[PDB]
Amino acid sequence: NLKADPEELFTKLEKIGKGSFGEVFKGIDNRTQKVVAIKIIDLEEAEDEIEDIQQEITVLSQCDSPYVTKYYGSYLKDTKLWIIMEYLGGGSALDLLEPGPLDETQIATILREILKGLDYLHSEKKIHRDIKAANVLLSEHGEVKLADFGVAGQLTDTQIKRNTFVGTPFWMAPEVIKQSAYDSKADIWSLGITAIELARGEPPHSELHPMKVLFLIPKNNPPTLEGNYSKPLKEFVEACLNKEPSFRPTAKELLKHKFILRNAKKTSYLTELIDRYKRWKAEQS
Ligand SMILES: CCS(=O)(=O)Nc1ccc2c(c1)[C@H](/C(=N/c1ccc(CN3CCCCC3)cc1)c1ccccc1)C(=O)N2
Repeated sequence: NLKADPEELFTKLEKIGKGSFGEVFKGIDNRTQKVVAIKIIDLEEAEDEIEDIQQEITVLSQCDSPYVTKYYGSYLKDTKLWIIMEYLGGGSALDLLEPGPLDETQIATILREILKGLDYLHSEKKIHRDIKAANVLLSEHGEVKLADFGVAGQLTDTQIKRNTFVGTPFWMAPEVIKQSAYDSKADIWSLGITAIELARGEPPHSELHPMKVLFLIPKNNPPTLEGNYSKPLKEFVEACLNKEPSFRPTAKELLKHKFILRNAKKTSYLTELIDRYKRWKAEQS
């Protein structure tokens, strides 16, 4: 269902970031005057990644959730592909970490929304496979959505597990690194690492070369959250970071976790985090 002549319907504005496969631009929907995001891919240089580009479009087109970046369509224009998506003016959760530590209400609120996205994807038999703070995007008013579906996996009636080596090493589950038959529980491990990332600012082993962590993650005991954090947050992380995937809770189960129930609050409060970043960035030299 590829479409054509995107500039009849959309206006391309300035670059707002680097994405997977290409650059992302702000844009305007000329029908509504709402702002959109436009990922532009040069298909002439897209030798090999073409399969992942195709997967991103396919997965996006099949999702309809408030917790997954909305998809407006894909348009061909010369050698370039325009992937038109929901605009999220708060940028990534990773960027919002830069000014300093989050508090546990912020951590819980963000994790809750990520969990609602994972619950949706997993119920659709989709596995994100690159869960990390960089792929968690916020609206300017604090709504949270999962993004970047280029390496997402799809389970079917004839394929009940995946085994592809994909993801970002520090966040990868041990069974993904070993390329065992795995499923949505791999996302739950990555969620645990992301919880540490949100709490401490960086995932475990962040100082090391990624090739080193590829042997450390299966070799070592799972990471734990160290430092002055509430018992339920430490236990949330521990529950996610089990070497045995079948012992990890589902996203649905984690939405009932004491840490989430006690600490998550209205998403609109996350606007404070966006304002904190704007202030920080404006002062930055
Ligand atoms: C996983 C990131 S991706 O592969 O570029 N895909 C993607 C999909 C949908 C999107 C986006 C990316 C954006 C997207 N939006 C965005 C990025 C950066 C800003 C600017 N910041 C915003 C926060 C206050 C200070 C300035 C505003 C919006 C984006 C682009 C590139 C990297 C991370 C986030 C968006 O609004 N919608």
